[PDB]
Amino acid sequence: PVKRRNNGRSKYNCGHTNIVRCQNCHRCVPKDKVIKRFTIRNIVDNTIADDVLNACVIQGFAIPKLYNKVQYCVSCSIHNHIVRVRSREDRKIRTPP
Amino acid sequence: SGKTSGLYTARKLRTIRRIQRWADKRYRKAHLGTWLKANPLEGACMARGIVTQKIGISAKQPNSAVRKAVRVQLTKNSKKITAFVPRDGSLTYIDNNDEVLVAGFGRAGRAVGDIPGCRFKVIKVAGIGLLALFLRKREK
Amino acid sequence: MAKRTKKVGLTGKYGTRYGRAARKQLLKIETSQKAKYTCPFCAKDKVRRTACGIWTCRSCSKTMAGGAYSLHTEPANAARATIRRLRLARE
Amino acid sequence: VRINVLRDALKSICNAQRIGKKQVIVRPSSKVIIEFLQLMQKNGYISDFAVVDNHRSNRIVVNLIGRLNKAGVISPRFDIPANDIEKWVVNLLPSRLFGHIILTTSQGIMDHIEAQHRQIGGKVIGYFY
Amino acid sequence: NVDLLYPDPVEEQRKHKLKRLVQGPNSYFLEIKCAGCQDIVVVYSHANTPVFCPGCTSQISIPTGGKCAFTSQVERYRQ
Amino acid sequence: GRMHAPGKGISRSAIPYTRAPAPWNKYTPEDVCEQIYKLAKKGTPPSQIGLILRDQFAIGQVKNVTGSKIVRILKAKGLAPEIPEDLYCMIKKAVAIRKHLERSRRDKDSKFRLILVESRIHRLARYYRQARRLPPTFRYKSDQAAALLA
Amino acid sequence: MRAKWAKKRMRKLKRKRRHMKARSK
RNA sequence: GUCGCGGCGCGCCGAGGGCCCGACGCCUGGCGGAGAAUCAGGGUUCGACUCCGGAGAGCGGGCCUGCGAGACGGCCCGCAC
RNA sequence: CGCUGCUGCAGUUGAAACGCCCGUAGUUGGCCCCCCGCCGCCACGAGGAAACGGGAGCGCUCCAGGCAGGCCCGUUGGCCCCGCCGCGUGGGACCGCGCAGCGGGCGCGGCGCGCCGCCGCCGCAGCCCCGAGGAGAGCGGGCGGGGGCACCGGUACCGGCCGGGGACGGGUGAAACAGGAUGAUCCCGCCGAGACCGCCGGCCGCGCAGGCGCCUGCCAAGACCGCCUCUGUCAAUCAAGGGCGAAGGCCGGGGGCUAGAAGGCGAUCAGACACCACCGUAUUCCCGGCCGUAAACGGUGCCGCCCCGCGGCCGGCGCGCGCGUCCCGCCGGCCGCCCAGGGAAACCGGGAGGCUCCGGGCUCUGGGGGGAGUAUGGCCGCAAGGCUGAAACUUGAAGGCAUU
Repeated sequence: PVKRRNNGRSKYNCGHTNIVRCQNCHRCVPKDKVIKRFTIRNIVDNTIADDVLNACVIQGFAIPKLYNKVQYCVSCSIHNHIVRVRSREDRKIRTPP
Repeated sequence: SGKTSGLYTARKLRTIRRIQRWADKRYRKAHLGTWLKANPLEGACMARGIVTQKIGISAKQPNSAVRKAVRVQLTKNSKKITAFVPRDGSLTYIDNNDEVLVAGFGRAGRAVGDIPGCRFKVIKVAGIGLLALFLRKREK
Repeated sequence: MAKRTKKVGLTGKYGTRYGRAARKQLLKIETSQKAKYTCPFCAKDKVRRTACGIWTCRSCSKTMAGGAYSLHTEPANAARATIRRLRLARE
Repeated sequence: VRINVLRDALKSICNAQRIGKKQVIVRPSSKVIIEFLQLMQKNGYISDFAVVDNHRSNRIVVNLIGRLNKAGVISPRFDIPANDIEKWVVNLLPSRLFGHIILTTSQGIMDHIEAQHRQIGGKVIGYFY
Repeated sequence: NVDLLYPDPVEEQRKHKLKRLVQGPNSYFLEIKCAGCQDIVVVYSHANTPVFCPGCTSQISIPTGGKCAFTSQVERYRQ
Repeated sequence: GRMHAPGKGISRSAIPYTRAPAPWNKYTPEDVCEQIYKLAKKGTPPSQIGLILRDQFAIGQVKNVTGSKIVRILKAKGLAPEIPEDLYCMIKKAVAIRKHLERSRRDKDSKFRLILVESRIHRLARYYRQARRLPPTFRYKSDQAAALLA
Repeated sequence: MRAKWAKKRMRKLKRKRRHMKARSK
């Protein structure tokens, strides 16, 4: 039974893609198959941000934002609940939940 | 697949049939000649033989019984056959190394029923058919 | 032609002696030692070995130091580059 | 490339009839296609066929009357004994009474019925019902 | 009401040259009024090879993969 | 499709239906033939001749003005290229690949492309020889290729 | 991977038969 | 030489003749066809024996008689038994 | 038993498209000339034993029989079937191919001629199917992580050299083993090697697949699009034959940072000699050969022909329009969804559709499951192995997709 038309990967017009590493499992995953989430979360927590902004002795300081692209393997991502098993019909459905 | 269908492709069609007709297990058994050479009953309905020993075979599960059989050495090819003597208590009719005619179980060289390894079965003992002995139509 | 089918091309002399490993190794070293190399001056493939480490181009009439069995050794090629990069960098 | 041209066109005619389109454009044209179309027009399975002649192979525009169930090609163009043309009809055509197997004869391209009428065997171009 | 026999000219043009009922030139012979001459120079719309205006030494045609652009004052279409 | 490639493409040139000589014509058939003859005297591939005739002049198709092909015009006058322009242009393409291969010892891709071009010279040679355009002795070989192109 | 490990085990038997034949030779 | 053509035997002179359209080699519990069996059609299967044609009379050879047999209910020899 | 498939089988997933490409045989080849010549083809003859199969006629008492019988065809026992790939005759649709310039007289030229020659002789319109939504070649402009060689950036892991400042550092699920007052970790400054090209990086693109990403100079190419450029069937697919082919491996150099098959050591367990630490050889990288395999997969060969909507993306090219990387086409590919249609269904629908209403062409592969990819022979390799490839024997399911 072919579970998915994509075959789990977004390789189209391709034969090979770059290998990447699950950030927790440290396993080699094809780049297309990897989760590839992106986070632009700031460096310090929202509460600390008010305390730090009052403390800062430089005017116009804003909290630095930290940017990373989290790539997790299927087993790593489903276990830490980055993605979730979906119903047969809901598997076809895409879009950020 | 186009199944090579051209007006001048008649050797290809013939060649494909002769090569791929050998894939069928039944056509292979029938026309390879391997059965004829290896058959204890080689192109014979039945054969004469001496009973090597009277040994029952335990039946394949689920069925659970000791189906009395006799190992038989054939006069024609000196090969040993395991032949199931049939009906009830008919092994007693046979004595060790008695003349025995044996015919295949009826699956054309395949084992019939729970008996393990029984390509054949006993039909006659020392000139008397086992049913004839069983029904007492003809005594030993 | 191809008088020796296998890699007994220069090692036919040894005959049935010394073992396959020695003859295989000798194929590479011997073929390299009697090969003609290109002189960095004559630019003609006329460099041949005189002794271990000494190579002469018959036309350029220039003798150059080299590897025992090749005009240029892999370690040396790398060193010349490292010395050039460091030299250019220092100036 | 195109080895059989009739088959490619007839398949198009059947495909247009499936989507209920009266006019079809057949890109490759041939005298055999021409004759095959003429026979279907006589039996009224198809209507007037107009060939747009081009300086190349030619294209045919065929108006359909919506009355053809199926057409076909027999590859290779077998040799049929005149006596056994009935066997070809019994299997390929439905009913002895309805349907036309189209043949080619030294006399000319002809209907299976006409072939029986003069008892001349030939090669089967294709079949239409 | 559409009969393939008579294709609309404005629709036929939209179709690829080969796809059209009659395979035909997709391009027209143009005639350009020269900057240095008053005489039309018949040119191809999709010409690539440099075409020199009569007398003027330089090519008046700057080629492109499709219709060639022109530099000097030119004319549009056949004249 | 595309011989030694997998691409399928139709970028052909569609000829005019009316086989009409140009209405906008200042060229007599004798004028047209002479220009093809003189371009050949200077020395030009036939494909180039039809591009000069179409761009500098207005002869859209030579067949339209004079009922003959461009090579047929050059055979009649006698300035016919001995090796046909299509073979000659593929032989040139191969020689160029081999020269590049000489510097690039490990260009495996170039070697693959070369086998393609060689095959298209070999297939075309077998056709031209059967047509008798090419002499029965003619053969494409690596050594002779350099000289045959010159 | 039982099939991968089964192919590996046939290989070993194939070598043992091939080598045993040489000792017999 | 034969009833006769032929490498059919011999000398001589050349360099052929075959083959992926399967040669050659090998195997066959291979007589061949007329026919037989089974069966919508197409196929499949089998050809000891009636009819025909072959081939043999334990096995190889070799022969005379005759119009015709390389005969075996002829002869001769080698080999078995 | 259409489970041998010519009719008439299957290969996405039940068995099964060669990993990929060139390629010789082989097989298949768009249209197109009416008018004959050879083909093949089809019909019609002729001739070549019956029995046999069919069948006319017939009461063996009925029959299986037999050609008999009856107050008689000249009583019967007809007639068909020796596939006769031979033969003769017609037709020319289809199907293969045909190289000659033809003529008029000399010539009625040795029983009718014809052949060969000789005569521009003035008779001939004396002589080119065409331009495949086939293929090859050209030109033009863009196209892309396509290839080789070349050059070189950047941190990071790692080592090394200071300087500072100070007890732990590591590692983990928790631990433990190694590191540290010869000052570790940590910080910064350098210094050197080797690997790798991050985030941009994708329903992006490119390559025959395998595969493809620093500066990407310079060297040849490749599709695609455009065109009133050129050629004129030059084609499609393919045994035999060649090339290429991830990783692992191998032979021999160069290198050697990082991970790390082996191995060693902590732990964990009943035992792990496994999963998790920690250390680390081969290897990983480069060059020169091998090897020839992968779930080399779209698990779907290739060349076509048609086939409905709804959008996206990339590469050209046109149609316009105030006018914007806008619209609309043509597109060459990459894709999603889907009405019919198809299927055992999952699902395909740019096909897995046009198929029991079964036939475009070509090449490969499968025939219940094991035994077995074994045995043996071959070939190839240095090896590991790869390629080809059984049989005895055994046995009622194995398997697919779905439902609860």
